[PDB]
Amino acid sequence: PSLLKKLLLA
Amino acid sequence: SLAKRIYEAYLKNFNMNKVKARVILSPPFVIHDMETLCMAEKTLVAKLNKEAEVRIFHCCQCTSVETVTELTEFAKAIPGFANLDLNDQVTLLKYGVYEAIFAMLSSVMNKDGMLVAYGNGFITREFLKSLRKPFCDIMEPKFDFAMKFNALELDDSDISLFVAAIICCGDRPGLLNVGHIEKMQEGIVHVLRLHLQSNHPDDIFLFPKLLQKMADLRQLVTEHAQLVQIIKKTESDAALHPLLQEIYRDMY
Ligand SMILES: CCC(CC)c1nn(-c2ccc(F)cc2)c2nc(CCOCc3nc(-c4ccccc4)oc3C)cc(C(=O)O)c12
Repeated sequence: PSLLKKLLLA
Repeated sequence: SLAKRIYEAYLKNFNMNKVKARVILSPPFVIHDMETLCMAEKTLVAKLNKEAEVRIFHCCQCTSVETVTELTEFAKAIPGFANLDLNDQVTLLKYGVYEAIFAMLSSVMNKDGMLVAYGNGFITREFLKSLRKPFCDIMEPKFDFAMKFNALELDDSDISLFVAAIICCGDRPGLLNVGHIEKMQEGIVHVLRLHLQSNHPDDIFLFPKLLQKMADLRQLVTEHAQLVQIIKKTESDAALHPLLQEIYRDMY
């Protein structure tokens, strides 16, 4: 995915 | 109520704010030459042999990575943001964070320098100007922006709504549901307009002044990303943090 995506997911 | 929820999310999620910065700026260690830069590094970032400019560059990157995490949690707390398509949330954060970062950095800046390292240091504007090209060219436009932004005398309740409006921006490239985001922004901007009229009854143009500052911030970030690219391709030892590489990748 992406690091931003990870950040947005809790 | 929307205004209160956004302000509480701002107070909860950002370690530094304008009141805390003003309390400190009235004892931070002052970085004003190579000697004091070295002493601050030994005390405040003991982990890090490279050129002084690249060491500062890496400290700056680390600061920005922390602020992106704070902005992500703040955004999740903006009413309606978590109802958006996750891909659109990413796009909003990708294009919004650096406009938000430079708006909020103004809170820790004065004409002589700026707070760094969680309020424990103060780096002078002249020292930054004294660095070798291209690093001496990075912060001066940010100081210019902040001097004018601070002249508006916003407080944290104003800034929290301004930052929410920056994030909730319907015209970012690549948005899937432009209509939902435009609607969400219209409500935030409406609450910002009403808030400015109550909090700043003496400045009848403050709302259109702030609209102009978001356009100035977009241009400031575009020019900043061009400096990021000049460094990435010419500077031998200036490795980009992967999160910031993701953010700058395909942004203008
Ligand atoms: C152009 C390349 C990018 C890196 C991808 C960059 N380059 N530079 C940059 C570098 C060298 C300088 F000389 C001046 C600015 C930067 N600056 C900031 C503000 C960060 O502001 C908070 C701050 N913290 C410190 C600090 C200093 C010593 C110890 C601890 C903290 O210094 C400052 C300005 C943000 C960025 C950013 O795109 O993310 C950035």
